[PDB]
Amino acid sequence: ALSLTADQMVSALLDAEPPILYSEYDPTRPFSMMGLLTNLADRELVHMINWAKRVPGFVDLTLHDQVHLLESAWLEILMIGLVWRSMEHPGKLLFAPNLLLDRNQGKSVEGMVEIFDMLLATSSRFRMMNLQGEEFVCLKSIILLNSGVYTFTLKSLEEKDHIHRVLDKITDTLIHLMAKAGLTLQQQHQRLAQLLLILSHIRHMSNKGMEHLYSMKCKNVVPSYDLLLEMLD
Amino acid sequence: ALSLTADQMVSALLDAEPPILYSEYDPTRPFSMMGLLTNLADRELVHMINWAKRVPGFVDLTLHDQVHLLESAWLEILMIGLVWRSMEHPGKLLFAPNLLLDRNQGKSVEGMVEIFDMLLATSSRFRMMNLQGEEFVCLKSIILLNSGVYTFTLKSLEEKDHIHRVLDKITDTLIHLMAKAGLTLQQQHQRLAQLLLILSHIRHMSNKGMEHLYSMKCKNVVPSYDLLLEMLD
Ligand SMILES: CC(C)CN1CCc2cc(O)ccc2[C@@]1(C)c1ccc(/C=C/C(=O)O)cc1
Ligand SMILES: CC(C)CN1CCc2cc(O)ccc2[C@@]1(C)c1ccc(/C=C/C(=O)O)cc1
Repeated sequence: ALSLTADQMVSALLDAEPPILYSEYDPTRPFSMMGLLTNLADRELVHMINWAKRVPGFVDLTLHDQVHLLESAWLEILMIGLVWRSMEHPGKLLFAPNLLLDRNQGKSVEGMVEIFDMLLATSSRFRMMNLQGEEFVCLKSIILLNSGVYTFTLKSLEEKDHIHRVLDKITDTLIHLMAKAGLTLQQQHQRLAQLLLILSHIRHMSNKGMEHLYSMKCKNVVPSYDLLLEMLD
Repeated sequence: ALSLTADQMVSALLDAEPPILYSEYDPTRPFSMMGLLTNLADRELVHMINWAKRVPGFVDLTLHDQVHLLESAWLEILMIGLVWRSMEHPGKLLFAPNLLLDRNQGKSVEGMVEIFDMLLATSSRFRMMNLQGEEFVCLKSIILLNSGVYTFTLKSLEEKDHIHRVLDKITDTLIHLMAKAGLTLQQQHQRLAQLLLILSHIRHMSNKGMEHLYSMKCKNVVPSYDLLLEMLD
């Protein structure tokens, strides 16, 4: 994991990529948006667990630390996947290939249009930077590893140290991709920063979305510790 | 602003630095924690406005964009200042030189100890990285410029472009500082990433803290648009 080259890191991440899922609704019936979106998110989470298990370094950690990292990152990870899928659909969010929604469609649930707008703006930003696939898979792994690493014993100290070393390797990998594409050393550092700074915004979006979900006050919304632990164990 | 050298950027930021304020309580009287903390934050905000006005590039923007950026960033900026002040006080938060508080003192307000713990962990992280003063002032300017830039006309497009160019200059400046301290090119990129990734955590802390403040349901808590506009105008 720490012994991987940049090219091997990129290949491993590209190979771990989850599939694009479809919404479950009968397309022959007239057109619950939140029901459809929740069911989709539920099914995505299962594939997210399998993906996480394939990110180099992640299964080197304890089970309890894997659960903590996923608990902190899951909504950010769904969000960055959505934004990526939506990049070539200006003004629309591609929740699934059969569920491409605009901001006006978001207005049907109190509080949702604000979150829709933020996600659309992030997609616009990705389009302006011309984000590449190989850069995207790196960023998504950085989110997994970083989002919970500040909120966790000798074992904990070793785990945090390992997470930081894996993150360094992903940083090396990003810069290598940018070097391969022909950017100058200045451009490399500038773009690295531009990418990492978007991750703060993805965090913000996730916090706003978690507030929405918690506000539903429902046991069948937001995956519990125990459900994540059961799927990861 | 865009014509500044790295060294001139660092000098301008170091010169803009606000003062360290004191809590207002009679030290001869027996020991309201939230009252003291709110009064301190109120007075800090005034100095924050003056600081912001001295960050290169910031007064090149429209008044409405300056207000938006401050509205998005103010709590992150107070938080990164607190964490910096607290760096050489393991297990304590130096809200002011006469108000140095531990996690047990946070437990006196429902919900506060969790936020205290996060801030202490960030201080610990800064101590482990050995963050320098010159790096800190850069990060604080990046927060000002970046936090609201994804949530904003031809003028808006020009403003966002300018913000991104100033952010590039701050990135150049960081790397120059790291080059001046003798780090290799690898170490430079690795540390740049490590620093920027902590900014996601500061965002998260701020969202958690904003949720606390809004939950108070009080007109004399959280600065309004109009108050920020009045102070900035
Ligand atoms: C308000 C946000 C939490 C809505 N998010 C936006 C990001 C996103 C990305 C997806 O790829 C699929 C769905 C979503 C939704 C629409 C969403 C996320 C989670 C849930 C509920 C999950 C649960 O209750 O366990 C519902 C909608
Ligand atoms: C719950 C958090 C919002 C508490 N924060 C933590 C960061 C911080 C940094 C300071 O340097 C000074 C105070 C604080 C406090 C304790 C804080 C921040 C804002 C307010 C209220 C501001 C307002 O009501 O306008 C109260 C406490």
